Amino acid sequence: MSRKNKKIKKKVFVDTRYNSRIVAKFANRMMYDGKKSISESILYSSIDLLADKLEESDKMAVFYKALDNIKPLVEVRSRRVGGATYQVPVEVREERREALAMKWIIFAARKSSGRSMKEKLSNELLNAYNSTGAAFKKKEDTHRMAEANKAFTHYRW
Amino acid sequence: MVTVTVDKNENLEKALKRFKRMIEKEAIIREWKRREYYEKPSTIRVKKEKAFKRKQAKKVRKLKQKTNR
Amino acid sequence: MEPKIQTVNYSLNENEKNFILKKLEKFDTHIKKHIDNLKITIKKEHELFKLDAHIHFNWGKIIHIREDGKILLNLIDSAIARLYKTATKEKEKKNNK
Amino acid sequence: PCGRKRKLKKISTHKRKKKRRKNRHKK
Amino acid sequence: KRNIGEGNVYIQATFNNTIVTVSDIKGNALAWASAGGMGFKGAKKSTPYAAQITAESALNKVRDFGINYVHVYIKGPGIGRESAIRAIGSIGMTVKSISDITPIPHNGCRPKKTRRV
RNA sequence: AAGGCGAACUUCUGGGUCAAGACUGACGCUGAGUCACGAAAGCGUAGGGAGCAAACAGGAUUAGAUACCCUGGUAGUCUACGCUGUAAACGAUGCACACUUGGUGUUAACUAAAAGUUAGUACCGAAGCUAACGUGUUAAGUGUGCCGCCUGGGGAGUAUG
RNA sequence: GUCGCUGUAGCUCAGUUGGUAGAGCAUAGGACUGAAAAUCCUUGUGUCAGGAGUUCGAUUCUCCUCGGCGACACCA
Repeated sequence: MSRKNKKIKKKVFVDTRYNSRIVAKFANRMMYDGKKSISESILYSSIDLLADKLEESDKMAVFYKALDNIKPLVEVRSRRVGGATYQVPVEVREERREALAMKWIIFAARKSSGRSMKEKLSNELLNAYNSTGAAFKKKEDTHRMAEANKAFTHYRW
Repeated sequence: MVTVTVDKNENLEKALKRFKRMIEKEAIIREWKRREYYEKPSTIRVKKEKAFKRKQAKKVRKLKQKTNR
Repeated sequence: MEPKIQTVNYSLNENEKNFILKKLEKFDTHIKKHIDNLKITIKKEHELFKLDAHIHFNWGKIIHIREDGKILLNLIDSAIARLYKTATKEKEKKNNK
Repeated sequence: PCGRKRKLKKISTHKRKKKRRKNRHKK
Repeated sequence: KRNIGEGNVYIQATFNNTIVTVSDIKGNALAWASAGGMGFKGAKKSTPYAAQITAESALNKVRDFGINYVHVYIKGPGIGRESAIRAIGSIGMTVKSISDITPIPHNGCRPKKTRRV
């Protein structure tokens, strides 16, 4: 209720391999059990494997584009007026965009069938790069579910 | 029969702003929402009673606030 | 779910036990499909009985009722009637649409 | 007024009217 | 394949549905569309967005009747009647007049009774 | 007078208000029985019946729904005549007269009009009154005339006539 | 015996004068409500009854059957 939350930490723009905040955030979302080193190693190895499965030098480029292929635009939030619940569409914010994307890739990769760690996650990452797989399917499902219910778009309060 | 003739160079936006305003100044929509379904003359009279009482209390209230200040 | 009748400092006549059951079949036509548990605690403390009924609803509502009386049959009648009425009231709360 | 007294009168009137309706058409 | 040039567009916008008819100046109907026909159902049928879609679909139905010159007629209290006119404008077909034919009785035909007696 | 009375016109017809503007000269007030009128619903006879709508039917909500909601729908709602004479028929305050500070609107008349008066009609409010709420020149204030009505609650506006 | 026809998703129904295998209901999953409902969304469900021929290829075009049809005429 007392809004305007305190300024986020935001200071962890990982100064290890890329000086990029988005990789750090992805590793953090990856974490189980409180094991940052394990997450960092898995993510680094997996993105390397992706960059040599697509054989480009710049790994930032392919990683970022495979993220942006899943970052959504409009999502469904439920409100209710007059004892009637309506699933109104609403435009997400950019931070929530990265969050939803990373969550979707992570869930699909974890629940997929694979042999090993970076194996599962690199495979899922290139599927996203090629705009196909569970993560992209979920993203497009959310997109056009919101679009199939655009009538209530005038409820944005 | 409320009309708004649209000129050759006139813009659609203000055209239907004029339409909306003179509709509201004919009170067509309020009349229709009033005639949607029947009301006892008793309850018309009573709601007018109560509306005027609310108006009087609100005015006395407003003047009290003005003098209190 | 089926109701849990507990007692403290007292001994259950089978008459009063199946009396309680006979008062509780009122729930399993209307309310049973809406509740998690229904507990009925009897206590005998001051030459009198103290009854605590308790119900949990599937939508997060909790109903409690405490009563005292002198005669177990009368106390059970009043307390179970109050419990059933309050449960009906909450069900209607939610189903009013 | 509290209105309980008016309610009492109302239920009395209903019972009396019901009695008369019951005993109508009887002869 | 015919050319009319002039025409009328009737729009009924009630609390439940929106119906858009495209007709001659004489009034003979060329085509029509409705929110119920546009796939909506339930409360969607009366939102302004559905009114916009219904109207523009109705006009797209009649793109090739050689008309660019319409009189708009409106009745009903529906929320998005302005949206219906706005979409008619957005399609590019120019309007020459906007009217209302909402029937206002002189106190006849006692209306329905209230809800929740 | 109350119930009540709102598209337009005519005919028939009731009542009120003001005045120097003359006449009668207390011819008045109230009124037990009695008589007349009396919303809506209902009844009899004969018409009419668009819309609305008890009863009733179907569809939903619900454990059930003889209801609230939805789709239909017969009386009734309307007209003429003859009955019924009941309402929270209320201002929950009977009628009439003689008096008792003001404020703010409003209707009609007299005045060319303002400005004021008179007869109404609303809000606020001094004193007074009131158990309190409130009332307060349209008293529930100060006085009286006459009529109606009340004497703890239930039984009971019942039983019986 | 004859005439008019059909058989396509679990059901109903399209199917284009030949190059699609789908529409609605239902099934299963996600989301929504407190559940049941109703949206909303995904998702399966085929030698298109069988065979021959026509076509470069055939649910479709023809023909021959299989099973089920509706309707008509005889019935010693």
